[PDB]
Amino acid sequence: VPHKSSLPEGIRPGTVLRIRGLVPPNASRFHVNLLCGEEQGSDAALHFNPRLDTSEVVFNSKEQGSWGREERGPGVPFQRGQPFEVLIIASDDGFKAVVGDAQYHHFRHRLPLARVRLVEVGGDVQLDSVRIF
Ligand SMILES: CC(=O)N[C@@H]1[C@@H](O[C@@H]2O[C@H](CO)[C@H](O)[C@H](O)[C@H]2O)[C@H](O)[C@@H](CO)O[C@H]1O
Repeated sequence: VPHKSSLPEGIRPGTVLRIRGLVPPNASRFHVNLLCGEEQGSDAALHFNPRLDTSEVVFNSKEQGSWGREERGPGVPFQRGQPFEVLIIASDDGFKAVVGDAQYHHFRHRLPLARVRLVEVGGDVQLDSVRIF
């Protein structure tokens, strides 16, 4: 099961996305997206993309079909066959990514928070819960 849900209340500084899930034993990669529209080709304010196949975690945004400049977090705090907890925290200047007990990365806004409309979680991931606070 992939997660996809609209955000009718929008997201402001202090919005927290909590993702609890599991990386499958033969997983390659999964993703967390904050989209600015409802259909697949919409702009992405955030594309959070742990890649176990290439051993990296890529951050990026997407506008008018074009991926912006990639960012990467320090190491890979995900492991095949192991559960995880990710917090995506919105502030005025960006998104704070929290993995496990550690501040993992800070992704500064490319698109204004007011444009975020949808959260999507999918790929090689099994989900326990996806919550917006
Ligand atoms: C168009 C393309 O293949 N781009 C390459 C990157 O792969 C894409 O990365 C974006 C995020 O930036 C998405 O994760 C998308 O699903 C990927 O296909 C790739 O990460 C980089 C590595 O240097 O090369 C791009 O050319």
